[PDB]
Amino acid sequence: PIRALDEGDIALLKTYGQSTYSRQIKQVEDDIQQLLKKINELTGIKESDTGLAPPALWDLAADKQTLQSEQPLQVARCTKIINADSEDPKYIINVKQFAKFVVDLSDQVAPTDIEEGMRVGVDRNKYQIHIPLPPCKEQIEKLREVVETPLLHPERFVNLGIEPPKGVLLFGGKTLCARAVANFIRVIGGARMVRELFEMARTKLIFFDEINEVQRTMLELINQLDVLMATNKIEFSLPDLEGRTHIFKIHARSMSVERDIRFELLARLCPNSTGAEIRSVCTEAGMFAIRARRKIATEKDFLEAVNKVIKYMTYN
Amino acid sequence: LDKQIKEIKEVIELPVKHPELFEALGIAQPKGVLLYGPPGTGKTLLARAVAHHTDCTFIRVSGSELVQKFIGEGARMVRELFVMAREHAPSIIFMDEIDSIGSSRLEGGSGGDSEVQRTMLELLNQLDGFEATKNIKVIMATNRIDILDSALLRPGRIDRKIEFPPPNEEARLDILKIHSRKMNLTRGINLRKIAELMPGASGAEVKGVCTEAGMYALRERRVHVTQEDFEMAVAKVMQKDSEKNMSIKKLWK
Amino acid sequence: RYDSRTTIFSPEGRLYQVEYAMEAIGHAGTCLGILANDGVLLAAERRNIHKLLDEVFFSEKIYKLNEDMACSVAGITSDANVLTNELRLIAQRYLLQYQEPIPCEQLVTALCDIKQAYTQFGGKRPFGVSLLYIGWDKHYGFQLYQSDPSGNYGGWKATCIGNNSAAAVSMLKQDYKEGEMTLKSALALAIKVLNKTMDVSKLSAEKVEIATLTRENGKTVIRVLKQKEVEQLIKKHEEEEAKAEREKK
Amino acid sequence: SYDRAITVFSPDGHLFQVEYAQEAVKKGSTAVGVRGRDIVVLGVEKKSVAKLQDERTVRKICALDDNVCMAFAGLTADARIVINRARVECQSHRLTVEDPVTVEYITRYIASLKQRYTQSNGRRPFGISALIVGFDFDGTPRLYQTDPSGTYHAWKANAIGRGAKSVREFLEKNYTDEAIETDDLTIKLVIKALLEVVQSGGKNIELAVMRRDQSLKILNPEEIEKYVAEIEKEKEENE
Amino acid sequence: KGPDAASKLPLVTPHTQCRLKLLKLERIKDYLLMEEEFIRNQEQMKEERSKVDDLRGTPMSVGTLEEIIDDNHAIVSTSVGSEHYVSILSFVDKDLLEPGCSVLLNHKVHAVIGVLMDDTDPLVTVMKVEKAPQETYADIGGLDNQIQEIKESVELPLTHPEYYEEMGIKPPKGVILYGPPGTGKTLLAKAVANQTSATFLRVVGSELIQKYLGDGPKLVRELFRVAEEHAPSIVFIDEIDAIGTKRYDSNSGGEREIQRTMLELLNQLDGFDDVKVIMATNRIETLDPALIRPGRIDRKIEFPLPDEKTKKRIFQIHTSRMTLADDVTLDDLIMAKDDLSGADIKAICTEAGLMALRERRMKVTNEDFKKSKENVLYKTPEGLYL
Amino acid sequence: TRSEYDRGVNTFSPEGRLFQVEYAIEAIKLGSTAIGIQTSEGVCLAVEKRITSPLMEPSSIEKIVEIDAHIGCAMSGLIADAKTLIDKARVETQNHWFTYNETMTVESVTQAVSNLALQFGEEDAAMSRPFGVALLFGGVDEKGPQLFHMDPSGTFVQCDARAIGSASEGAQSSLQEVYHKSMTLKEAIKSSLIILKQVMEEKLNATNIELATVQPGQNFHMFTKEELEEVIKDI
Amino acid sequence: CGKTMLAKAVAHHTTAAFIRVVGSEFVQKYLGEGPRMVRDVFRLAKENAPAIIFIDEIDAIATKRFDAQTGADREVQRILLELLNQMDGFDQNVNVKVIMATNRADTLDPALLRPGRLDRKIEFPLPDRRQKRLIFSTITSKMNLSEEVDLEDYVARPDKISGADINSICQESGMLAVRENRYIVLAKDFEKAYKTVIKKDEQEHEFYK
Ligand SMILES: Nc1ncnc2c1ncn2[C@@H]1O[C@H](COP(=O)(O)OP(=O)(O)OP(=O)(O)O)[C@@H](O)[C@H]1O
Ligand SMILES: Nc1ncnc2c1ncn2[C@@H]1O[C@H](COP(=O)(O)OP(=O)(O)OP(=O)(O)O)[C@@H](O)[C@H]1O
Ligand SMILES: Nc1ncnc2c1ncn2[C@@H]1O[C@H](COP(=O)(O)OP(=O)(O)OP(=O)(O)O)[C@@H](O)[C@H]1O
Ligand SMILES: Nc1ncnc2c1ncn2[C@@H]1O[C@H](COP(=O)(O)OP(=O)(O)OP(=O)(O)O)[C@@H](O)[C@H]1O
Repeated sequence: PIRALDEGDIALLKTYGQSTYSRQIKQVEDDIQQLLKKINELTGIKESDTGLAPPALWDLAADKQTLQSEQPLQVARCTKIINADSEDPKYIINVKQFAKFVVDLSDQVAPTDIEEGMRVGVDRNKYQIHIPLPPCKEQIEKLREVVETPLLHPERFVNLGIEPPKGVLLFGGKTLCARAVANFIRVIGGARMVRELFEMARTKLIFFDEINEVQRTMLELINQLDVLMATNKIEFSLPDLEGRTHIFKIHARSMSVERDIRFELLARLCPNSTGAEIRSVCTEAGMFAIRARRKIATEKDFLEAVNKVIKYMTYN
Repeated sequence: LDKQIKEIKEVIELPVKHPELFEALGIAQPKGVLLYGPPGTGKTLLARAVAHHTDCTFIRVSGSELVQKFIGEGARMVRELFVMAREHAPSIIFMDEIDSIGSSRLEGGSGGDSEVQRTMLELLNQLDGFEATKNIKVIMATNRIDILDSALLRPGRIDRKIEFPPPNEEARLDILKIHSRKMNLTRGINLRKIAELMPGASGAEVKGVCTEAGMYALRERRVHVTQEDFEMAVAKVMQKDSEKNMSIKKLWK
Repeated sequence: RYDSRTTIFSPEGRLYQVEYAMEAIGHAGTCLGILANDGVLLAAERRNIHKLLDEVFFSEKIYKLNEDMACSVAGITSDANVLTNELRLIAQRYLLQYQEPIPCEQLVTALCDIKQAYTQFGGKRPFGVSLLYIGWDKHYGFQLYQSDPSGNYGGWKATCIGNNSAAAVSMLKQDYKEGEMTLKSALALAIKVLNKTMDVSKLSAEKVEIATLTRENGKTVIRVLKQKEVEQLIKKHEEEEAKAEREKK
Repeated sequence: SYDRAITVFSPDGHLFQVEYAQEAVKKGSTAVGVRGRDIVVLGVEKKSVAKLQDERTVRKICALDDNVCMAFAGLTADARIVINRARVECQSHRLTVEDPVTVEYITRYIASLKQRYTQSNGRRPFGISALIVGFDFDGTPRLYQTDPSGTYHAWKANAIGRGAKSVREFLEKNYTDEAIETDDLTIKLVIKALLEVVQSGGKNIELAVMRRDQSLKILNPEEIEKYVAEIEKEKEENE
Repeated sequence: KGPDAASKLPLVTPHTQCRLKLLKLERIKDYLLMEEEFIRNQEQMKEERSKVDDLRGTPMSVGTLEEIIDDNHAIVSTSVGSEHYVSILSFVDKDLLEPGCSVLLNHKVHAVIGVLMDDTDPLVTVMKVEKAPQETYADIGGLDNQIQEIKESVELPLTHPEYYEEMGIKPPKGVILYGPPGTGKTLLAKAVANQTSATFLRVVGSELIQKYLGDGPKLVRELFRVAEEHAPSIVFIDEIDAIGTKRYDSNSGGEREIQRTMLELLNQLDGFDDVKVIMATNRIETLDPALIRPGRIDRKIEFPLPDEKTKKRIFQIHTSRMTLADDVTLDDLIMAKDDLSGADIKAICTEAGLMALRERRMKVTNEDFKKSKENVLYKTPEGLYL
Repeated sequence: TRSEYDRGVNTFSPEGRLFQVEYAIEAIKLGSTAIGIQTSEGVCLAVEKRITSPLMEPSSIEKIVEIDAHIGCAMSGLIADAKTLIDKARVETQNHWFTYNETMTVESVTQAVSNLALQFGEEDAAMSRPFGVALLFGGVDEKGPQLFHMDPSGTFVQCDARAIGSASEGAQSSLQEVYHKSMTLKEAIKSSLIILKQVMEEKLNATNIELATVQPGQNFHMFTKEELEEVIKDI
Repeated sequence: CGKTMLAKAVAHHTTAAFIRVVGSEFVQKYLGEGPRMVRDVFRLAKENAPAIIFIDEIDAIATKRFDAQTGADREVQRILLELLNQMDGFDQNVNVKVIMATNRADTLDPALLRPGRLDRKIEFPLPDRRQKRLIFSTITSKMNLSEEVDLEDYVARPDKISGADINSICQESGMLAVRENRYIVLAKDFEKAYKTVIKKDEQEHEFYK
């Protein structure tokens, strides 16, 4: 009980049922599209400036001179000096993504003060290098008792005959709690980087965040030290009711909030949340007030935000 | 397969040939069709027939051709294929055994096929995302459909789903006629009776029945075929391995 | 995993063991029943017809629960036997207490209460058998009910359980006339649907058993049709099919 | 693994499996109940059946006694068991004390039954919710609602099942003393509240009415058709 | 350098074939002819730099500057991994070269000679939006709330950036639209791109991962770099679950590269300054909590299935263009309590139109809609619940 | 590691703790807050009723109930456990009156309820888990007005002023700050209502609270709407 | 039961090209390498000439395609799907006849059992009495044998001896004779070999019987 359309059938379907201006409408629409495409084609590329400096700043003399003789050099980090064999140092180089070679370098002052393990410029054909290339509860009370007291008067430990150690693990608001404890050594969540950090540190409580490049970093760090690790002996977790109320007040101070807000009630309604979650609740209350089109956010808006973000008759 | 043939012909031919009909109707054109069913029902054969009788550029992806070892290569290949189809539009992309490239996704862990999953996600985006496809119809084929990701089964990515049930003994008689047309039959032969003797047999099973009847004829250096040979071929091809303890069989009254 | 016991609720609120039993009923031998103003009838296929089995019992799926009531079982053999004996006991207990045959709805309610108790209490697997009851009573004449493993029962004009139940019920819906069906027409329809649902060559008279309950002279009679009558009915049905084919030709 | 045990507590302090029983209740056809000045009414969705299926064997409204009726939403077998036990205990209480059961008493007994079945580990909770509507022996249109967790409350009008939330909100908005002033406005409100879920209004609606010192009466389909016609006329007129 | 927007012609209000629409289209075409004629006419109307070019290498290459040194020397990457200690000519702007810039080098000597600021990876350029989908907010039925939140997150912070300032509240710079398979997640992005004045940027998580070495992280760098150079911008990442699934210890190298690219993305999500980000996702649980951490993905918009009212609105929206028959009644299809997405409703309408065409009638009907609903949906036991 | 030591009420954890009992104590919190106060003039109970939706007539949320004519029980926790323990308390009070022809002391009745709650998994009584409910019995006896708090672990203790429920921690400090040994019943009522207003979601107004008092004199009394409004006028 | 030997037969009686591969060879550690190898095998066989691909041991890859809820099993499923698609897909092959052997035909996928891809499904049952006699004749050929031997007894004695173990019977009887310093094996020598090959397991906890 199913049929197949015929040529006359489909022709009738096309023509019979249509407003008189269908063909003209389709023609004009196709014209619109084709002309838009033509305009796009005829756009004409806007000349991409090459970054040329303003005239009268070019010299062309130093340019010709450097082109004639500047001897471009490739970059590579030295790996070893093979003990320098006293004379004939025979350094080893690790030209990146290209190869590793050995070199005498020459033209520099002293085979040792040239370089040990850092970037260098190898010459193109003869790999002789030329230039040394330049580069809140007990969770805070315990950390206080172990840092701040041995910050202003650590000599008490030696006075009492105890060695004041270093190295504390902040395992668990870790970041801002550590920043308040500092209230600085910022770290990013490799071996060259940690070596650089060693140089900065040793010319002066190092806040490691998230804690064989990385293996070499660990080896050098352990050798140097024998510090604040931030894995995620003092522990960090969620706050209790009073901590949540304090965080709510801290984050709601900077808002056009109503006169009285039951932050205790909000902390009670918001269990097992984090500082970021609390920030989100406050911000959502703000957008709820804005949606309501009222300059002053109210407890109702804050409760709505709590319900929306954080989240029956058998318990009353 | 008259109904399935005409439905698939609708989905592919009608939009590519006469979009004015859909414009007048005020309905967006169908985009994709998924052929699912038991083996040997005619999915790939219908795909071949469409490819042979269609004047639109017929692209074919077969099996896990898009599963390339190199990271982020299946998605690139899928994108290039859809670009090529757009270039040679109107295009019909047959895609056999999609469950290979694309099934119910898994929780990405150490034991998850993240690369294949993301290639399937790229296919989803190409089928239905921004800049919807203009004249690129898709004919995907699968054997088990329930495991296909619901994202693929989403109408709009698969605007139609054609089942291919095994023949109803009438399709069986027709398939026997089709595959025995080039067969030196003998009078007093009832392909109808052969069809009834074949219950619930797939089209592939019917073709195998014809092949085995021809083999039996060849056995006696013959050119004949008769009811005896056809019946024996049916018995040989549909060798059902049953259970014979009778206790495991009679557990269920 | 919310399915290790019959007394466990999935987070969606589903009894997975009960659902497994309901689905597994699909393996049972096909049975079906039709109601007619003249009487009611059941048909049932024999799953296994091996030639080395006797016919010691003149019925394998259809049992007589009391004077005015019969039932067909479809499911695990052990549970079917247990529930058949228990149904006989329930009906005869009602007869002893009240001195009148138990109404079919009441008998169904009792057995379904027991089935539900099994689905609900402790470490007992649900009774994995569906049942089709036919009966006569002074309150609603002839009745046909269908009971599931989960202790749920419904009154049906005509229905089918077991193998190919979907196809059988589809045919019954298509062909069953609501209120102008006689016993002969019901038998013809039953044979037709059984032929189109078994899908095992021709519907042999030995691979099927039919029973009919009808009121006669104020006393109910349940007759299990003999092989001769089954042969006659199948022969008539195939004659009608041949006539239809010839006319269509 | 804090689940799959009726007698195991979770960190929040939940009984997750009785909660799951409530969720199972949530998957049942809607049933509304309302109380009037002298009339208490229960409406229920039908969901319709295949023509081959008889209707008298499907029940969502059942009279627990002369002066008490029960509407249901949940598992049908559990419904049958609970209703049977409730009737048994109604008659047993009539025997023990020569006064007809009060709606509060019978609903408390049903709640106690559900609680008993959910206390132990070798039992599955009755995954049902029930509405008991009746007239106390002094005369009062009392309506209580009982949950699988053995908890029962008293309402003036509530809906349970699939459309529980939407129908409850509609009743919340459009329940008033003037809306229940007489014994026809309550019925009109019931059909109005059920029409947001049911389709035909007359082919997918069953109403039971209890009048003071009068037995339960199930409204005829023709009467339901007349009522829905009245509501449609009122709506168009107000338009 | 300001936003880029997306060229789009005005919208003809009448959807019916009428003279209002015809005259509107005629005027549009008139103005297009005017543009073409103006162009044609204008481009018909119309030593020291030569030696600058001569000194500059003939096939000069493009590399990346690194760790500028001195006032005349710098380290530059050749764009093949290697790097060189090159010199700088006086030609370049100077006081303008910064690390990461795409400088121009003399081919042989490899000496910095240009800056080529507009260097954009062809991938980034192509994924940038030029056209604009013609799906305005009017085409979205229901999802009124979701529209409100998306506007508050990506529209209000641009049209009225005084409300947030008045109460000292930072705008949410990340919105993840999570939901079942098809509910309008991509429609909302389409509408935002259409109606917004900000530079839109389509991307799919399965696109940012390239094979050669660190090109994945480099491409993420380029994408967010251009999203910063242009402002305001909206970066729409569809099916982010391609990259962002639960981070796990890698047992191979490709997985390590994928995790590296995802980490690079998270890193670039700490470069505030006004570049809004709209993630889309079918399954949100698989996403790493780090991504869904409430400091990089501020809002999570759930796209639930449509209710009765929403389904009704969707049906009118998608049948407005269809010559509906008077006999139809659009309530029975909707309130039948079965899963129905907006995509499912569009499929229902399309299949109904096709059924009517098959029946040879151009007007859909109730039976056509019923058959369409039966034949479109593909996929609890009876009696167990009443 | 806390996944094998809390599968049963009769399993000891390495810290020697009954984790299931602790879990029930945690479950106590979900209920609405209740405050009881003892004074030389009697005892006052005030509970934050938590109507989930209006149209629920208030005479079904029984957070305060009567035990004999001289004690009142304030509940916080599962309604089922509440009902069971309230029935036990009433039956025990009536049994003691029947036997000894007197009125059971508040301490004795609380002890009896605790004795019922003791049976966790003893195969000799049939509950198998802690009763997730905390009760406050405020009554009058020969020893003057008294108030006792009983928790699911079967522990009961005298309390001159206590608060339980969701707002337990937040209300305990308020009680500590505002409590001086000598008050009057009106003063205790005012302080309790002030604390409830402090730690209630809704605005304290007529409904949404219940207030009860037991005095050396008139029996246990439930303040009606009139008296509730009168007190709320000048809380 | 001598199916790999029948494949070795073809290859010494086939004029067409032969490509023997191991069902476990197709599997690879890198993603997509297995499907690539299957495609390469089939394309090479198609292009070269009339070819016979003997994928011995097919059950290493083809097993029933269950959900597989993981990575490696999905890669195996993709290998199987590529094999199916190459054997009978859109681009039909010609003269690429395929032979595959497995020890367990039940576990194989139902799609790679479809007339059109596997239209023979030959079984190789354990030798019957007659096949035992034929095998014994074929093996005891090229072998000096005693006049007092009765191979009929060994053939008739009902056991489950396969072709490989019949070969082992003859082989170890030969080595026993060699150690016994004799090139003509006696009935005692066979009886010993027959016992040592039947290897009748005993000590079966007797309550089972
Ligand atoms: N005790 C506290 N005092 C002040 N602010 C707090 C406190 N606890 C949390 N916060 C708030 O939490 C945020 C600081 O937390 P931070 O960014 O360190 O996250 P975190 O909890 O350590 O999370 P993660 O390490 O998992 O990223 C700020 O909003 C800060 O106001
Ligand atoms: N309807 C039919 N008419 C004629 N031949 C048919 C039909 N269906 C199947 N066949 C035969 O079956 C062969 C295989 O068909 P096809 O490969 O398309 O099946 P399929 O359903 O895709 O199976 P598979 O599960 O193996 O992919 C066809 O070459 C043809 O010989
Ligand atoms: N609310 C809606 N209003 C109008 N059309 C809708 C709506 N929701 C879905 N659609 C239809 O579905 C398609 C839009 O769905 P969209 O692509 O946004 O879904 P999605 O969430 O990205 O899906 P997926 O997870 O499958 O990728 C279009 O066909 C549109 O017609
Ligand atoms: N029919 C036979 N005739 C003669 N020798 C046989 C026969 N079958 C097996 N053998 C002997 O057994 C050896 C092993 O046979 P073959 O490897 O072909 O068996 P198979 O069934 O393929 O084994 P597998 O399952 O271990 O791969 C053959 O080399 C030959 O020594």
